[PDB]
Amino acid sequence: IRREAAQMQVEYQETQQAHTQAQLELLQRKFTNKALYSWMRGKLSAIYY
Amino acid sequence: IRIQQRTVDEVDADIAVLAESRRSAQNRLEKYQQLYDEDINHGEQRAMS
Repeated sequence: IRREAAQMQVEYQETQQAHTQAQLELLQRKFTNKALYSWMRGKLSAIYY
Repeated sequence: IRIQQRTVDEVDADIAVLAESRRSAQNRLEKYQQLYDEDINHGEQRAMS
């Protein structure tokens, strides 16, 4: 029974790893992602200059 | 919840281990009590006389 609980803990850790994968992917498919920010301040910096 | 449920089952199994331990201890209690009460049996008393 203790072995079963330890095995479930391994599955719990694997689930947490996949959760952070989804968080990072959602951050990249965001509308206000890194690419959008990079081009906006790039355009505005040239205008400001 | 599933992991914590297994923890409850583990201490239930530990109660079963304790029950088996008590069964052996009780048997020793009855065996030695019967020996103590009987003391010197008829064969031993016959030899002494």
